[PDB]
Amino acid sequence: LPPAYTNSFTRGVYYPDKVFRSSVLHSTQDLFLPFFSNVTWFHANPVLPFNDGVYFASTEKSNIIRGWIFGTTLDSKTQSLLIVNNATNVVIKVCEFQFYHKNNKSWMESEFRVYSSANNCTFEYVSQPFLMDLEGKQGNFKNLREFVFKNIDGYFKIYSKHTPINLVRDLPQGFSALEPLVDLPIGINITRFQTLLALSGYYVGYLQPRTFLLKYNENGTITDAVDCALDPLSETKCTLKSFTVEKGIYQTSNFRVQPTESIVRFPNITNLCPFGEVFNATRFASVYAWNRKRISNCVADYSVLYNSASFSTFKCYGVSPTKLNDLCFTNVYADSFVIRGDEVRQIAPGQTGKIADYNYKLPDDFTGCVIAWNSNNLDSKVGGNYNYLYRLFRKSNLKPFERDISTEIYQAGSTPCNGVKGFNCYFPLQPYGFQPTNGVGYQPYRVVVLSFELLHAPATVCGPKKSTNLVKNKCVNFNFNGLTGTGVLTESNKKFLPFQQFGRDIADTTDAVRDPQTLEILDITPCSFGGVSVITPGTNTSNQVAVLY
Amino acid sequence: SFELLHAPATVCGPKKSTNLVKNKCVNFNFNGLTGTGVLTESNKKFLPFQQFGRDIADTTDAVRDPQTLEILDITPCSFGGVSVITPGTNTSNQVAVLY
Amino acid sequence: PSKRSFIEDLLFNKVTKFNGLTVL
Amino acid sequence: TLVKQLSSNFGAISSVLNDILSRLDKPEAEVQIDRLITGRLQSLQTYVTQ
Ligand SMILES: CC(=O)N[C@@H]1[C@@H](O)[C@H](O)[C@@H](CO)O[C@H]1O
Ligand SMILES: CC(=O)N[C@@H]1[C@@H](O)[C@H](O)[C@@H](CO)O[C@H]1O
Ligand SMILES: CC(=O)N[C@@H]1[C@@H](O)[C@H](O)[C@@H](CO)O[C@H]1O
Ligand SMILES: CC(=O)N[C@@H]1[C@@H](O)[C@H](O)[C@@H](CO)O[C@H]1O
Ligand SMILES: CC(=O)N[C@@H]1[C@@H](O)[C@H](O)[C@@H](CO)O[C@H]1O
Ligand SMILES: CC(=O)N[C@@H]1[C@@H](O)[C@H](O)[C@@H](CO)O[C@H]1O
Ligand SMILES: CC(=O)N[C@@H]1[C@@H](O)[C@H](O)[C@@H](CO)O[C@H]1O
Ligand SMILES: CC(=O)N[C@@H]1[C@@H](O)[C@H](O)[C@@H](CO)O[C@H]1O
Ligand SMILES: *[C@H]1O[C@H](CO)[C@@H](O)[C@H](O)[C@H]1NC(C)=O
Repeated sequence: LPPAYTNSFTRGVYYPDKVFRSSVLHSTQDLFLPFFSNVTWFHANPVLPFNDGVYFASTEKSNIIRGWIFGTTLDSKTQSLLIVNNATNVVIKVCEFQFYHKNNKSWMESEFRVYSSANNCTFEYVSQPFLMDLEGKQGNFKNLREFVFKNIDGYFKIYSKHTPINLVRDLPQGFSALEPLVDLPIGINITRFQTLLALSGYYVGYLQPRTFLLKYNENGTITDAVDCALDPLSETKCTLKSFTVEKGIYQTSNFRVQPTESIVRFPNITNLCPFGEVFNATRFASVYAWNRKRISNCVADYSVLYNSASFSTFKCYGVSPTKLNDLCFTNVYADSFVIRGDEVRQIAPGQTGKIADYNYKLPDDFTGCVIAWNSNNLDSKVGGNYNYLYRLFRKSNLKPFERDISTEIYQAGSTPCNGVKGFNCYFPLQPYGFQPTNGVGYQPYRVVVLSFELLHAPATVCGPKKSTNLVKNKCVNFNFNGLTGTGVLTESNKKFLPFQQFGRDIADTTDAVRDPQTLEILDITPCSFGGVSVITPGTNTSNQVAVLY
Repeated sequence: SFELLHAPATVCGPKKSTNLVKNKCVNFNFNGLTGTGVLTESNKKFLPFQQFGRDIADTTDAVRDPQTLEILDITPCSFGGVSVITPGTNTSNQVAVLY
Repeated sequence: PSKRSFIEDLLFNKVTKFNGLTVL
Repeated sequence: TLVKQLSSNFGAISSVLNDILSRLDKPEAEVQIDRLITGRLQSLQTYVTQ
C-alpha cells in the first residue's frame, strides 16, 4: 500500500547493553537510527530490504499487526524468522517456511493459507505478547508501539517501548529509549523484512553506525542523547562530553580529502620469470655446493608456486605468500639445493645445525621464501646416492649466502699434520643419508630459496599486476613500482638526472617520482588535512555555530 | 567457541556455591566476575535485564546475585597510607602512627 | 605598509613535511 | 627531531606503514605496527613534555 515520508528526531535510542549506569554521560558506538532521517510511512504487505537493522513503529492494535517476517527471499530453501502476535502471547519460530503466516482467513489466499515447513527445531520461543492495548480512549488517544530489530552475529535482538501518545497521524517528539524485550541467539541470515497486516499505517527506518552520547539520570534511565553525526554542534558536545557548551571556539575534528581514484604503474615487462628452470630443473645441486640463480627483467607470478600441489612447505619470511604477487623486487635470487629432508628447519633464518652452520645459512633479516617439495623420485634411487653434505668446517657460522667447497682437512687438534685417520680429512661425508624408499629423511624435499632484495632501485622483477593510466591534479591512491602512497600528482619541472628514479625532500620523504612508462617526473603533494574547529556563541544563547577549517 | 560477555552466563563450570556474606571484606565470584570488597544492600533500581553496573568511569559498582536477584553494592576494601610520627631517635624511641 | 619605527624595522629584518604537523 | 623520528624504524621491518601493510598479512603486520606505534608515541610524548 502507498508510501509517505516523515522524520523521527527523538527516536531510535535504546539501551545498548545490560549494564546499569546512573548520573553519567556515556559515549557508545552502535547501530542507531540517526536523529534526523527520512522515515518511510506505509498505509494500512510490501517487502522491504533489511540492512544493518530496522526501526519499526505503528499506532495500531494486534488485531492488525499480527507479526513480522525476517529472512532471505522467503522460500523453502532457507530458514526464515516468523514472529506472530496472538491474543495472549507471542510465538516465534525459525524454519524453511514457504508461508505459515496466515493465522487468519478471509479472501486473500493467493499467497496465503499454506503450511509448508521442514525440520524447524530452531528456537521456538514463546512469551507474553509484544503488543499491549490500552483502556480504549482513557489514555492519550492511540499508542505508538516502537520496535528495533537488529541482526549482528548469532543474535536477533528486539527492543521496544509503548508509552501512549497524544493523537496525531505522525511521529511524536519528546524522548524515549527502548528496552531489550527479547534477545534470541539465532544464526539466521536476514536480507528482507515483511509485515503481517493480513490486508491506519506504520513507519519504517534503518539503523546506521553512529556514536551517541547517552544521558543517564539518577535512576539509570536514558533521558536524552546526542547524535555525533548530526551537526558541528552535536560533534562539539560529543567531544566535550557535555550537553551544554560554553561560549568559545573548540577543536573537534580533522578534515581530510579522500583519494577517490587510484593509479597503478609498472615498467612494460613482457618477459616471464624462468621459474620452470628452477623448480622443474630436474638437476638439483647438493647443499654442499648450492646453486645460485639470478632472476631479472621479468614478470614473477608467484601464486602458481603457492597454490600448487606437491609442495610440502612454502614458508615466507618478511612477506606474505598472498601479497608478494603485488610487489616489485630487485635482484631476485633462487638458491637451489638438496637436503636430507629432516633438515628443512635448519635452513630457516635463525636456526642452528650442521646445515645452518656449514652448508647454507640465511641472514637474520632474510626477506624471502623457503619452498620445498618431497620428490622422492629421481633422487632417491635404489643403489643411488648423490647429495654431498658438509660436516666439518673448522670455523663456525659460515656466513649468510656463503658457500664453502674447499674440501680440506679437519684438523681435530690431535696433531698439526697432513693425513686422514685422526685428522678427519674430507669436509663432506660420502655416506649420504639416502636410505632408498625407507626410513625417515631419505632425501625428500628439493629446496628452492627465494631471496627477495627490496631496494628503491629500479624494479627488475614485477608481479602480474595490470597497470592503468594517470590522473593528475587530483588526490589519488597511487602505486609507482611499489612506491605506495596518497597525494596529488603534478608535473615537477625538476632537473632530475638520467639515473634518478625519484626524489625526496629535506624530511627524507618521497617528493617526486619518475613514471616507469613515460619517464616524466611528477611531484607528489599531500592532500589537505586541515583541522576543524567550531565557534559556539553559547548553547544558553543560540544553537547556531560557525565552522573554521 | 567460548564467548565472554557481561550477559548472564549460559554455561558454568562444576563449582559449588556458598552462602552470601555482606558486611565484611570478602573475595567474591559472581557468575565468573571476581574481585575483592564489601557487599552491601543497594538501592539501585536495576532494570529486569541488567546484571552489572558501572560508576562514572569503571568497576562493577553493583552486581545482581544470580540466585536471589538481589542487587549488591560493591565497595573496595579500606586502604590508605601509613605514616610514622616520631621525635628524633636521639631523644626517644616512642612513635605514633597515622592511618 | 607596516607602521614600524626605524629601530623596529631593523629588529624584524635582523631576526630569522606536514606529517600531522601544523602551525597556527 | 620529531619529524626525523618517523624514519627510525623502531625494531620493525620498515619505517613506512605502507610497506608493511602491503607486504605482511593481517596478524603479522600488527606486530610490526605495534613496534612503530610504541616508538612514535614515545617520541611524540617526549616532544610534548619538552
Ligand atoms: C536526513 C535527510 O535526508 N533529510 C531530507 C530532508 O532534509 C529533505 O528536506 C527532504 C526532502 O524535502 O528529504 C529528506 O530525506
Ligand atoms: C489464539 C491463539 O492464536 N492461540 C495460539 C494457538 O493458535 C497456537 O497454536 C499456540 C502455539 O502452538 O499458541 C497460542 O497462543
Ligand atoms: C526440503 C527439505 O526440507 N529438505 C531437508 C533438508 O533441508 C535437510 O537438511 C535434510 C536433513 O539433513 O532433510 C531434508 O528433507
Ligand atoms: C530525577 C528523577 O526523575 N527522579 C525521580 C524521583 O523524582 C521519583 O520520585 C523517583 C520514584 O519515586 O524516581 C526518580 O528517578
Ligand atoms: C614450474 C613447474 O613446472 N612446476 C611444476 C608444476 O606445474 C606441476 O604441476 C608439478 C607436478 O604436478 O611439478 C612442478 O615442478
Ligand atoms: C618507454 C616506454 O615504456 N614506452 C611505452 C611502451 O612501453 C608502451 O608499450 C606504450 C603503450 O603500449 O606506451 C609507451 O609510452
Ligand atoms: C545567562 C544564562 O543563560 N544563564 C543560565 C542560568 O540562568 C541557568 O540557571 C543555567 C542552567 O544550567 O544555565 C545558564 O546558561
Ligand atoms: C648525632 C647527634 O647529633 N646527637 C646529638 C648529641 O650530640 C647532642 O648532645 C644531643 C643534645 O640533646 O642531641 C643529639 O641529637
Ligand atoms: C546472507 O549473508 C551471508 C553472510 O554474508 C551469506 O553467506 C549468504 O549467502 C547471504 N544470503 C543472501 C540471500 O544474501
